[PDB]
Amino acid sequence: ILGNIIESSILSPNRQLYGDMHNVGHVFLSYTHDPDHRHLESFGVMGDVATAMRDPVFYRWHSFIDDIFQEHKIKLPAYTKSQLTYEGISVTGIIVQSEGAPVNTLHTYWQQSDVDLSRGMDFVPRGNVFARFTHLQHAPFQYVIQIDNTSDAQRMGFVRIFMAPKNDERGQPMLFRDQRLFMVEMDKFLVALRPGANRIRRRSNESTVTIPFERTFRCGWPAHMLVPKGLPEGFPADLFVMVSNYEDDRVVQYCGVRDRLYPDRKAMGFPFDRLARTGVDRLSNFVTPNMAIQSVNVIHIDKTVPR
Amino acid sequence: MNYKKNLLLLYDRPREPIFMGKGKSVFDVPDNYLTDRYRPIGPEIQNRFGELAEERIPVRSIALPDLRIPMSLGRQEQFSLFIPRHRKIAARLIDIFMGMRNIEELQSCAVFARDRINPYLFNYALSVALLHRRDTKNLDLPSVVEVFPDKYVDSRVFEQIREEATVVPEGMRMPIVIPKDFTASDLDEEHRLWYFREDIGVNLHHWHWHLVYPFEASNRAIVDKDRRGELFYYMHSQLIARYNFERFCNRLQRVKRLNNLREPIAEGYFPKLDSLVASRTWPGRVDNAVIKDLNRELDQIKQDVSDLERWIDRIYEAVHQGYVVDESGNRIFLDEEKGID
Ligand SMILES: [Cu+2]
Ligand SMILES: [Cu+2]
Repeated sequence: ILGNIIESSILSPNRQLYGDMHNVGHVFLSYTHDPDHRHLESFGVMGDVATAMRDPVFYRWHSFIDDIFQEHKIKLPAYTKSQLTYEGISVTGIIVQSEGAPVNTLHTYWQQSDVDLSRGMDFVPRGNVFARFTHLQHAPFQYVIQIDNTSDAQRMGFVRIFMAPKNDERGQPMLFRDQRLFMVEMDKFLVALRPGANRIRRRSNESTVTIPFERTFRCGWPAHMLVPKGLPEGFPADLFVMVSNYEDDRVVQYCGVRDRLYPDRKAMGFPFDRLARTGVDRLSNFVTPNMAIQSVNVIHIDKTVPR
Repeated sequence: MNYKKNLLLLYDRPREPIFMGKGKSVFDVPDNYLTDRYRPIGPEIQNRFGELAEERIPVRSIALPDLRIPMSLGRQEQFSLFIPRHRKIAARLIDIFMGMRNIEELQSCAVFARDRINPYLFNYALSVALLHRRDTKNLDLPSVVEVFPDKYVDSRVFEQIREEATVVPEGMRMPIVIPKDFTASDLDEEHRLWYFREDIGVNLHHWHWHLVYPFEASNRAIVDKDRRGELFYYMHSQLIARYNFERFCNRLQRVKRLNNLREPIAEGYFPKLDSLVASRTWPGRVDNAVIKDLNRELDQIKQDVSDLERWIDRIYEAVHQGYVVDESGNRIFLDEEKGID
């Protein structure tokens, strides 16, 4: 509801009262240079969805808007130990491995790619016109998750993978209240678990958050932007995985054909959308058996690799 | 009867004491009706001003309510119905005049009060009483320009009128030209609208509209007139429509609204008026003056700008919501018919 109210979709239960808050903000910010049209100038970059993200103010305005949503989320009751426990299932470890690189280590760098802008170049002599884009890229990797069943029956589960920064400015483990809002979704997929022990492996390119290269260059987050940049000296990060009970999360009807329903009953950003239950203070004591944490290190290298 | 015509003499020369004689008549006032400053020598006066009078109007000594509240406002002070305190004073005086239910008792109360209360206030209180009593109805009240020219004319003329009247004999007196386009020069583009803003006519229309349709009085009667709310909307709305028209005829754009009260006011205005009742001039407003929180202990004004802003925020909400809430907590709907009113 709140989403439709904020930004104003015709689905808003009362546009007249709660207004067109997000959208009107984009216009105000784009017209500071000529607000009464006396200079016969058009809107700046924040006035077009196509270009809005280029401006730094976008993130400030969208940051504010988020705080308003948060104000609602902090009113919701904390997820109980019960609610995010999966009776029987226990995740005992998660790791990541890239080719030619230590365990629990992600790498990033620059990479040139080519795009034919020929169809867009009006009144230009026909032919090919290739343009070379430089953009962030990450080395391919894969998650390896150790899950124990201890039930006696095949258990269905949702694998939910997020990643956040590890520490604060003072160099300690970030607290939950802070860290919960910095968790970026990395993957969410359905898995069938056999009784006893299960070794789950998942490639970076199978991510349900991402869409392939080919789609962008030739809706989905760009694949090459899946991993944060990190630092040359290495940037410390907590990798988190949760296995939830798919039977509860299931919805009887990038991810097949899009035109019907959102396939997860749980709230979006589900493990961390709400405040912590009493006693919980940091990630390492928020965890239930069916969750796991892992220290990852993100290394950047200022070099241009080919495709 | 005569009484109706005798009240109109009160409007004559508002600051000259009532015993000085109005038109070709004079009042035969009791000594307990004489003002405290003049009463101790009173006799020497009745004689002194007795001359040149055809008629003498008798006046009976009556009970007279307490005129404490009416007398609270200074005699040399300004009077505005916008100021909270003045509203309570006028409404109380109106109540006295209104309360004397015979035309002879009204005449006695008036004659007494006149020289004790603020002229501007007296004029208002009387005007309202006469216009809305049954015995005094359809009576032609003298134009307020003629009784209070100081609110309608450049102060410069007054010392010319005094000169002309003292030096030159009657009959040979030259008409005094009233300056026009005198409040600002051509550096201020606003000066072009003098013929509208400063026109005697339109200022009289505005004053009179608020006479017949006040927003504060007693009971519903003389405030509860059909669709006065819509009237207030429309009349004022037409003022700006007409103003915006006249703007276009002087190569100006449409008047810009007061978006928000914290931003400076670009257009100053020095009105060039001198109140002969207050014996001072009206203050001007400078360019880029800013609205400031009021604390006028005397006038009974303790209002912050944020108070105003809060009222506006709430009114907007109601208008968008489509309904208002009464004191009781119930909802009243701003429908097509009575919404505007
Ligand atoms: Cu936006
Ligand atoms: Cu008005």
